Amino acid sequence: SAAGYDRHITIFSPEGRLYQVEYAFKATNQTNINSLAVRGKDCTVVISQKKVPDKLLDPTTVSYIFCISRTIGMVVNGPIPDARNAALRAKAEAAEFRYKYGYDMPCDVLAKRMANLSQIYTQRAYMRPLGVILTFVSVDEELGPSIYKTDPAGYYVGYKATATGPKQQEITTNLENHFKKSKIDHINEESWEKVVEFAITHMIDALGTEFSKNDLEVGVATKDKFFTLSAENIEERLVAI
Amino acid sequence: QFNPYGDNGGTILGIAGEDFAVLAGDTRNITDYSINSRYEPKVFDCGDNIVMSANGFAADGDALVKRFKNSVKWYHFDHNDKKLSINSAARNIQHLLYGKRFFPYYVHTIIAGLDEDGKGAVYSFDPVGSYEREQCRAGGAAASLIMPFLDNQVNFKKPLKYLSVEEVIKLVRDSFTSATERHIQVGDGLEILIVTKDGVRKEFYELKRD
Amino acid sequence: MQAIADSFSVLVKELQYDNEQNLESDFVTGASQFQRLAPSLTVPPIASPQQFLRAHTDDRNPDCKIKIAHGTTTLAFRFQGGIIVAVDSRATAGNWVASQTVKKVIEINPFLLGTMAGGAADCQFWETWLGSQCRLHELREKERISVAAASKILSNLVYQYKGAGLSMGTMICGYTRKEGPTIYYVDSDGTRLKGDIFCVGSGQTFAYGVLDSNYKWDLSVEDALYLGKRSILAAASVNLYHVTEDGWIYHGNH
Amino acid sequence: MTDRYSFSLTTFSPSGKLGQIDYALTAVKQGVTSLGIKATNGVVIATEKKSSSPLAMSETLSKVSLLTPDIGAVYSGMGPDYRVLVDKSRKVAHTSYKRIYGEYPPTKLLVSEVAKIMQEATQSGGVRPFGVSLLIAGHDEFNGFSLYQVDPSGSYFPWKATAIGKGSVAAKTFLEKRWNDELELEDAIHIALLTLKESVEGEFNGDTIELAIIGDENPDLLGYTGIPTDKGPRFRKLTSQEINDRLEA
Amino acid sequence: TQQPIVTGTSVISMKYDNGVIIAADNLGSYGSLLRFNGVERLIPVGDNTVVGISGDISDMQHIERLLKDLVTENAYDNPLADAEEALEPSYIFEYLATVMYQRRSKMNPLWNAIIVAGVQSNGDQFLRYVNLLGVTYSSPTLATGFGAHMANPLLRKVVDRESDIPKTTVQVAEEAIVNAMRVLYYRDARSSRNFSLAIIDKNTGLTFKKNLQVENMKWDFAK
Amino acid sequence: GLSFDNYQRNNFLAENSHTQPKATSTTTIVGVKFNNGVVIAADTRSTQGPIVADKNCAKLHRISPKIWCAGAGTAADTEAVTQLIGSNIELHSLYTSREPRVVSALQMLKQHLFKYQGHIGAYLIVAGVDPTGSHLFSIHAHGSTDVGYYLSLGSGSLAAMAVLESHWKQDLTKEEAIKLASDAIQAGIWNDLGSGSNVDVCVMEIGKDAEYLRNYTP
Amino acid sequence: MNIVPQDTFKSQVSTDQDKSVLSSAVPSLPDTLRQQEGGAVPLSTQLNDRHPLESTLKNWETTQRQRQMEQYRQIFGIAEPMKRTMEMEIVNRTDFNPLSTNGSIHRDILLNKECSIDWEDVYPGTMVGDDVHSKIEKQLGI
Amino acid sequence: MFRNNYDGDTVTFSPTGRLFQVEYALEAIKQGSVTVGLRSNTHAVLVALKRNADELSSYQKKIIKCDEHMGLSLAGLAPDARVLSNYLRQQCNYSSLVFNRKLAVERAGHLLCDKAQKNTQSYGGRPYGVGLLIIGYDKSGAHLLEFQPSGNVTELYGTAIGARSQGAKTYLERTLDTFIKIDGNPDELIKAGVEAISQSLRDESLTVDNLSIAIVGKDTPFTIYDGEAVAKYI
Amino acid sequence: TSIGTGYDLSNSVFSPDGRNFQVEYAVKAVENGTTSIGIKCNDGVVFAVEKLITSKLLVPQKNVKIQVVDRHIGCVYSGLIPDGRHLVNRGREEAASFKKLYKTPIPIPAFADRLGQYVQAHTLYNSVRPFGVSTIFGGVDKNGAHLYMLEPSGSYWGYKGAATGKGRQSAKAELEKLVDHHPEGLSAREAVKQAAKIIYLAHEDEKDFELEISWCSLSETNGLHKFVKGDLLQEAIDFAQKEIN
Repeated sequence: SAAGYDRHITIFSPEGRLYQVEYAFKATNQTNINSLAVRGKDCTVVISQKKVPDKLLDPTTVSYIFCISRTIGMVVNGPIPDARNAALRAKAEAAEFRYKYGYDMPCDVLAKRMANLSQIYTQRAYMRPLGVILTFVSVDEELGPSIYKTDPAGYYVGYKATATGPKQQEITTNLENHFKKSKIDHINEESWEKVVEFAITHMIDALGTEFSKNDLEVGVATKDKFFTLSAENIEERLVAI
Repeated sequence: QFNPYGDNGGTILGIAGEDFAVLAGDTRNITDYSINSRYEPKVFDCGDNIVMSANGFAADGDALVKRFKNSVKWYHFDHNDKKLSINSAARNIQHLLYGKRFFPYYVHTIIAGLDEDGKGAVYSFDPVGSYEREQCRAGGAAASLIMPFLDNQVNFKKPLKYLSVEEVIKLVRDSFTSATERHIQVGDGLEILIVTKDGVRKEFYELKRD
Repeated sequence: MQAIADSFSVLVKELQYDNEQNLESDFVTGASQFQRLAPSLTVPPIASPQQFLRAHTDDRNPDCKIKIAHGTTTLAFRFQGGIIVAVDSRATAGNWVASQTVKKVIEINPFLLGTMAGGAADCQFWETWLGSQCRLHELREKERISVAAASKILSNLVYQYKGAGLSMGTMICGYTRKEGPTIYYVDSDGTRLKGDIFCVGSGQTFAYGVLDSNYKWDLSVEDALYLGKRSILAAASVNLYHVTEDGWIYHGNH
Repeated sequence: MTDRYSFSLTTFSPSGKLGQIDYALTAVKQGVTSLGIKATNGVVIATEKKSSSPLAMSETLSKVSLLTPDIGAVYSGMGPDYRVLVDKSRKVAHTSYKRIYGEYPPTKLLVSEVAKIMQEATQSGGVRPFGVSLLIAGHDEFNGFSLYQVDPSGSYFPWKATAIGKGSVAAKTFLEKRWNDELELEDAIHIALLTLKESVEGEFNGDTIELAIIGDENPDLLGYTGIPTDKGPRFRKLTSQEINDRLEA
Repeated sequence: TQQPIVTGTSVISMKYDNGVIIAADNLGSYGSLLRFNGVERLIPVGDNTVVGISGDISDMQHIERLLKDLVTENAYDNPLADAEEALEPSYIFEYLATVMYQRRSKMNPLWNAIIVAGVQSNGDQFLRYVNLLGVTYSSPTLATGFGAHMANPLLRKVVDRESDIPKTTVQVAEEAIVNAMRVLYYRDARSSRNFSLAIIDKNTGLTFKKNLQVENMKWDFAK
Repeated sequence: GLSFDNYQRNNFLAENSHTQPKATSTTTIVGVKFNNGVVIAADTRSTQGPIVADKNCAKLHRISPKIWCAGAGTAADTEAVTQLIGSNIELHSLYTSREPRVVSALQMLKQHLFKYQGHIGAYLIVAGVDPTGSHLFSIHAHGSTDVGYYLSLGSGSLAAMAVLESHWKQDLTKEEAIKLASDAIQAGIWNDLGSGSNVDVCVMEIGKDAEYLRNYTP
Repeated sequence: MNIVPQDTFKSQVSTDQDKSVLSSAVPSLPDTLRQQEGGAVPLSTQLNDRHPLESTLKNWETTQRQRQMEQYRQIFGIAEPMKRTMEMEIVNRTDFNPLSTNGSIHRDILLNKECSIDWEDVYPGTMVGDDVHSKIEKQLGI
Repeated sequence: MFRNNYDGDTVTFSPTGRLFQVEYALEAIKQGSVTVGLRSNTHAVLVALKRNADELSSYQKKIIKCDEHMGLSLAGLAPDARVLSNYLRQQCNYSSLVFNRKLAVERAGHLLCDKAQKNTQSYGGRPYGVGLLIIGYDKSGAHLLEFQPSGNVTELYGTAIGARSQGAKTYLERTLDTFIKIDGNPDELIKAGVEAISQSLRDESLTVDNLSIAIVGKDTPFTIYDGEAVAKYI
Repeated sequence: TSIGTGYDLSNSVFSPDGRNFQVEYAVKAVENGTTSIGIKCNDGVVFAVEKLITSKLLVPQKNVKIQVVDRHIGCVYSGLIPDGRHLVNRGREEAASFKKLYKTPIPIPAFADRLGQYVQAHTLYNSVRPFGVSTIFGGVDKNGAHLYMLEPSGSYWGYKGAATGKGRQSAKAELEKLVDHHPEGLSAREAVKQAAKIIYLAHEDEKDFELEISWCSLSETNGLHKFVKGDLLQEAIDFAQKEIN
């Protein structure tokens, strides 16, 4: 807890820390849901866990996966209002890049742009950081499948595979063990459906107790289009192990 | 280059009596050699027993009258519904006209009413704002056909002071009939507003165009 | 933030009533248009306003033309204890009857006078404005404004609009205790001269010659008035004004 | 109106010390160690590539950035501030010098511009000072090779050899005994590798440390041939393979 | 703008004992080329107002957008917009005249001639004309362009003065309007055979007729 | 930005007694696209009006190490616009850490030229290679761009275009493309008084460094 | 939705339009000494004989910004332009550097001009004024 | 004690979820005198009890004319009442100038609500602290509105605001159908209003100096009676 | 701990646990508001509001609690009246702008997204205050019937049945029971009767109250939003009274 200031604005504590940024980081785990992103041979797969405690809530309206553009998809970990704010800003940034430079926005450039905005929020005294973690997944025409994660602190980095949530350590360790065993920085499968099945199996063996078609949300990015699967597609993927 | 100005013709006349004022105008709106309307008033009752008429470009005159009426309304709001005098109205109109010094109104303005003592008062305004108080003023493209008639049939030194309202109305009607006979633009009607201590009275006469 | 939200929330744009000046000039939000010490003048929103005004001011209703003060002879001189200002009251023919003589001299204050010698509306408007400025200065400083200060104010004002289309030449005459009697000439081109004898109008060389024949500092009130009347008659109903430290006094013909 | 101003975030303490600058320095001292060594033939800039998650691609994030074809930099502190400052410095190198004099700025002038930008954040009404320290290595025709260190307060000093970060004191002690006026670029690289070997707690290979050099021109990196007067870039980032080869030897 | 590019020709309107009648042809000409057929130049505003616009087509569409915005804003937030809180023709004409004069004073006018016709709540007929200079006037008969020179005498033969308004039935006014449109089609090069008509009556409401053609053509006196 | 001061003074001087000094108005420029790259050539003779000023002028401008352009019209405007776009391209490539594309430079040039409403007299031929292939565009001074396989510009552009129409085909080699460009420039030199002397050539191929040749004819 | 700026001409003029520089002896007139423009520059001369492209260049990025805000309002809603304008206003108002004119880094990041250069950036360009106190008075409104 | 920590401004909520500054603004109404408004199918009237500083002073003007068909009476702060009256006058003037249309009473209420709400959510501006009673006549007939400065407007047949205004409200509630059906007889409605406001008096008597009346109707423009003009109703 | 001292005196501030206490205080202010519910039937939505009785001096036809944003959108709110009016005005402006631009009634999800963005924008700065209202809205578009609820944090969700106010827990329990009893679908009139029953059950605390109901369905209202006439309202009231006792 901050002693004097730093309870309101983002300035240095005597230890040399930004407490508001750390609190925004802590605020990202309130949803108690996990997301996992993996790279195929020529595709990228993101899978998130759906929780519907209220039976009055409409399941179809609950989602944390967004289509920023034709090629870039985004997964947000954190509260949904800041998630939608970040989604709209990312859409605007990608469209503006396409208009200004004459070619489609790559995933890493968008991640860096959002990171610069986060740096603005962390340095300005009258602006607050957004308590969300963003994961952009796409298939860049120069780098193949790509995953890039950005945090409230203004830091972005690309991953061979990644997992974020309240139980991210288990999934990260399992992925690291799998990569050490197979000695490949990706998945050697030519179809995105097999990558989706592998990611579902990994999520099942990481979280445990399995899940049904109404407890999952899957998005697939190819070199042509990023799309989000429906209940029937997820159930059919569940059937195939 | 777009031309923002125009001309709609028309003739107006203002006369000041000893206890009344008269402001008359022909009620015909015409473009170049065509009749837009055979009855379009150009003299209005602008509040506290003050009659105003701007002749020339119709849009400019309508805008000036509208602005003056709004100014009078705010004047009543600000000062306990105080009655606006004719000289204060004249200065207000001068400021309104000079506020467009570099984009002037293409109108000639005449206002009439009663002064503080109670005599008739007529004020005349050039398009840029300069004004003065006159006993009689004719504006429009018939003044050269109206002023000599008045000077012949009356004296401003039968003295004008002894005239009654009916005699002034008769003189105005005769002068406008003569102008209608001689001038193509004048005709189709004549509206007269008489300002006395009892208020403003309106009369209409039909000229030789129907 | 509320103003920002209202700016991006949706007729007024077409009416141009989202601007403060348009609402103020149309007397929508109050009578603040008639409360500006420095008046605001409308200018066409085009690249060439001056050429537009010059082209449209020379085109054909006689009543809808800008009235110009007639080039009548005007004379002014300071002899020993005041300023004699002489004008000729020769009216011009028109479609009107005058209830009084033409006011060819503007009474700025009970102590200041001016002459038109140019555009009538410009002279009247700006000399009334100068009178208001002098009154405000006298209220603030608790002392009569010097004639030099008033002439300089008028000169700066007419210089700020130099080349726009104004046309006025005035003679500010005033008697103060510190300076004595002073006469300045202020032109619409920003010219500001200080002088002892001024003659302007259609014919002024003859009047100036008559003055130079019989001018001296050791004159009297009656002698100066007679000299001014004689000069005006020779340049050709002679209105005279005698300005002393107590103010100006008007004479119809005496 | 109270909206027309904002009070200064950095204010003097009763002892005469600006608290925000000192706290920024404290934040810098908690960062990963970076170092620079100046030799007669070039300048070596080295750092450790930290990785919170082993699944992250280390090549996607580079702590050493090319400012100009002859000037490079490394940071210690907060990454986002480093990225913002690098972008601003790259823009300033063109707006202020190349579009005016038709040539890239010297090392000292670019360092001065960066220091001015950093100082402007310590006397403001709503931005905290940058929490980074900078090591800038460059070469120019009229001054040879140069190495500078820039503090969060906006103060920059030239160094023969220096280090910042967590193990700055130990690295400085090691470099005090291993520097001389007859040092060569290869010897400087070896000394920098040895100094970094004592600061990395975890795996020490070519994928965990990053190095760059300011040496002779590299005409093969220009991308075009035909103009003899067009000198090639002097800044070169050593690959992981070269780092592994030097570690083996 | 500086000049119209696609233009309409004429709108003619008359008053009768119970209401007003207005008419205009459906054509947009590109110079001497009769380019667009099927251009509606009569805009029904409310249930009792009709606006006829002649001139630049783009400015006519802009004015249509303004009228739609005004109608939409009227219901915000009146729950009686269809009730006594509807838009009178006087309100619409005052707004349009203000817009036209403001744009004229800004040296960017709308090159149009506008006739507003309708019936007030108390049953009084309303008929006004405004143009690009902001000049407004009223008359028992109104017309624009070549209609102001040819159709106007034909209409004034029926409604000569204010006293003749109660004596004119709707059939007479409609017949006169149709005859005037036929004359305009005869003697106007930029005119069109197809036209639209609108009748606003204080009893029967608004009647809008489209796809009306000039008939009873006399061409046999040639050889 | 660019100052508008002394505009009225210059107009007064022109209208009363003085003549404004003239500006250099730059001369054949050609661009030919072959199966694996592009070639951009220009004449090297610059004349100050009717008098030859230099027999070796470098009219080939560099935007990127693999994106080059040649400009006609006002020489100062062409050079300034090219240098500004080159600085922007370098900054963008540093920001994205990727090789710059010809389409990005085309977009920047088009928007900049449309900003000034044709008051900047630069007519450009822009050729280059990038990860997406080889590209060749023509840019007008008012901000309009066109795409083609062979382009010509300058005073002697008609002779060059005639030569290009004579001896161009889809499948061409590097040597044949260089010869065709040289022949077009030579025809512009011989049949027009605005071109002369040697030829400057720049060849950009896919996967190889750009090759710049000065005085190819000798 | 404008590409070329429009309505760049003045509609009204007065002697006290420049509120920052006004005389104290006569508050209705401008102060020529503190203007430091040359001493012979009436305001009317600014209404005639201007380069046609000067107005287009002076207000060009503002027009594009307004068009972008209008597009956001049409497609996204009021919230997006409201937030963009709020962020830009906060950034502009917090900054106060009397000794410099170059814009902040955060302003360029918000404007998406981190790696963009124009002639305004290359060319950023007395007896009275041009000191710290005048800028303080202008900023604070006193 | 705990309320003392959460009443700093209008952008702060209490832990229980209360906005105390707006509540204080509402409580500021009681410091003014009592005004009554009541309308029938044809006319709408306002009755005001004015107050003076002392014997040598004049009385406050509690009734303000906004337009020839609309007016209002105040209860609370003077500055906010002045501001709101000027705003309503400007709105009526704009409507008449642009459309030649009389501003509706409901539209005036909505504009006042929109203006007043914005001060209860931003920083730097306190909420308004004046209650208003607005009477008018338009195409929908006679209208009476009560405006509460939190940003609320209610349409009612009759009401009263100010100090000790509960007695007048109770009297109006009791004699509702009696005064509703008073058409074409303005004097009866005015007398009913005076009788209703007489219930709120305490050790005071209505005189020609402290009584003000306002009336609007179908053919009657908004008129204010003061002094001897109300002597017949006492 | 529901009272976070040191982190609850300003709007845009994170607590050490990562919470915004001003938003939670706004939610608590909402929880004390009047009870309003919404039920999504097979081809429409039904809105129900418990209206507290007031003085007889009020005009019965000029004080309606259920607000109409557009011809196909119905909306109710619980919390602060000025904030609810402000949000309804913003929603009307958004719907009008969308209809003008794209010449079609605005879809309910797009309207909900715009409203949620506007609400969330008020939790980013310390110079503004979170909306003290929770809004239940809905309607019918080309995709079918939609019902949404929006919170002071800017978070909105689509619900089969929504309830807010003092008696929110009992209303939510009744809605869950109704959903369980109707797994396949629910008709419009049955939805109206159940809404009346739930509103009457939710009033367990002394004070007399009335009920307002509103329909928006294709079969009944032809896709528009309407109120309830005398016959259906009386039938619903009688059914609710019968269910009570």
